[PDB]
Amino acid sequence: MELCHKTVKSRTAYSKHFPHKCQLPLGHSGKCLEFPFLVSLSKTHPRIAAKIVRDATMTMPRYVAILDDDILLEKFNLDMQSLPEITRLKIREKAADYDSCIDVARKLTWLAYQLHGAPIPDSFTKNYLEEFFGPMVAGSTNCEICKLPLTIDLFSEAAVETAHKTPRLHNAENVGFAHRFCNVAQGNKSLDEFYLWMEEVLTRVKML
Amino acid sequence: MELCHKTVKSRTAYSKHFPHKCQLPLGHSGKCLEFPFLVSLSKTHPRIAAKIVRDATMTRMPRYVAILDDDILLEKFNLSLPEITRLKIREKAADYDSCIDVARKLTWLAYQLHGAPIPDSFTKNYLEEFFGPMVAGSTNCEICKLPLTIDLFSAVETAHKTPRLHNAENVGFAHRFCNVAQGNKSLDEFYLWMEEVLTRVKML
Repeated sequence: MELCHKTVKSRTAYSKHFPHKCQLPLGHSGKCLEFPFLVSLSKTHPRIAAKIVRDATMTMPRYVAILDDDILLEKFNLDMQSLPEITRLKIREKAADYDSCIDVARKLTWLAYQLHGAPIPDSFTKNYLEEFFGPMVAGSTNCEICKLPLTIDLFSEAAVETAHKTPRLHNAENVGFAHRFCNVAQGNKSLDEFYLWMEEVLTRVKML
Repeated sequence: MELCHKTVKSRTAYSKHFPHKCQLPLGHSGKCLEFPFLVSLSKTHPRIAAKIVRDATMTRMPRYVAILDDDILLEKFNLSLPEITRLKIREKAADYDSCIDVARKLTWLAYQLHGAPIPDSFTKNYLEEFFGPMVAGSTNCEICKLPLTIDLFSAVETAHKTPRLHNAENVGFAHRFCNVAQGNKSLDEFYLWMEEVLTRVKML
């Protein structure tokens, strides 16, 4: 589909200098929204919707953490040169453009409706997300590391976190959900490196 | 062997109520010392020596202090706080003797690291008495099972094979990655977890 992309009215700091964008279809029979695919979820599970937005959008916003020092200082009043080297480094480590952050939000909502125990999504949400990522398959959502089926009750606050299959890549394809344990075990390795690692370790331990 | 164990002079908070003990062999000449097996290392690798002492004795508060109850903590040590700091301090509590044991084991491991300096005869003979012959480059990640190098100590962490067990048999070194990965699982549970993970991914 083609998206609205019209500027969404906001009282956000970012909104004073940059636009939040309409994510409704270009056609669009109402008021223009940033997170339409989350409306039902916000109605049924407020903290899950909010956690999806936060993990998709925040570190300050990831699409602010990508802006250069001059723009931070002048338009947001952030003197990066004041902060110690390490916090500048970590801030940059979390950077992602605006569209990517929204993409991630969409992916995570799509995964969430396929959790065991998930609410049933309305037809708009279902069709909109399915258009992006394919048919929803009930109960298919697993830990990206564990490969264990996740239940929505886990998201209750955590025990579940947002995962990046390959380190430092913030887009729809690369994200999912993971047990806290599995997510911290993976650390700075990609999935394939992590599995390869486990394989070598076990080989070694089975020797002697 | 038989150990000195006479009180060692300290300006420490613990020492006003409990002793620091000589760990030289009983009837030693010279002054009595708590960490004799570490003086040589402290000369060339003070950071490593310091890490060994911290990991063996500390939790902020010593492990052998944290094995004492709140009443003695307010009375003897004059210490009332959040719960996830309190029981978290309780978690890693161990007897003073076990702590020193851990320090011995860690030093014995350190002298067997690739690139390790060579121990002096006192240190070598003393530690080998407790743990057996040092063999060069034998020190491996407790988890990875790969050989460790001394330059990793600029990372490496002290590992516990079984959680909640601070003794010589149970401790070793581990790459930072391997050690955080293990989290709160024993070694066997961690390997078993890996096997389940690989089994599931090979099916997909």
